[PDB]
Amino acid sequence: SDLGKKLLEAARAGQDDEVRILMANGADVNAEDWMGATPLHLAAQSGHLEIVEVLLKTGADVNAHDAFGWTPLHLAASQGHLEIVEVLLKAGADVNATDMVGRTPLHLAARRGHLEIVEVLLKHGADVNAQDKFGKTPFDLAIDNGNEDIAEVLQKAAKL
Ligand SMILES: [Cl-]
Repeated sequence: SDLGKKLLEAARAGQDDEVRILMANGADVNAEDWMGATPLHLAAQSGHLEIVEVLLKTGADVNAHDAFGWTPLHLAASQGHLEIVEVLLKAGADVNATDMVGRTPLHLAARRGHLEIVEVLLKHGADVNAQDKFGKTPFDLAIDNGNEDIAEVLQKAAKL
């Protein structure tokens, strides 16, 4: 609980050595804060790859959802952290997991303009036709945000 609180913020801040000490001293790797974020969520969101790999190696739940439904893959796709996206997928992250608004990681990558992430999620079986609670596909979010290259790629993937 107490070390868990410290682990969350050391993961967010990229404090590799502190993460390691906290885990060796028994910090709960799946500790949650007020919004259900776990250390893996915060490391994946803030782009700290080594810490993501350490947490995965010592039992972090790769498919944990926070209070908003976001999984660590949602957060890394949204924030554009490609290597972390790949490690999470390799650790078994659900490529088509959905959040509170029905969005998948591909929705968020398209909304945020992250073409490399879009291309990698597609090659790992992301659902181009998934519809969020607003009735929007990833293609719709690419158009809404003026991301024409992502939109063209998503079109080609839907066609074939
Ligand atoms: Cl684009």
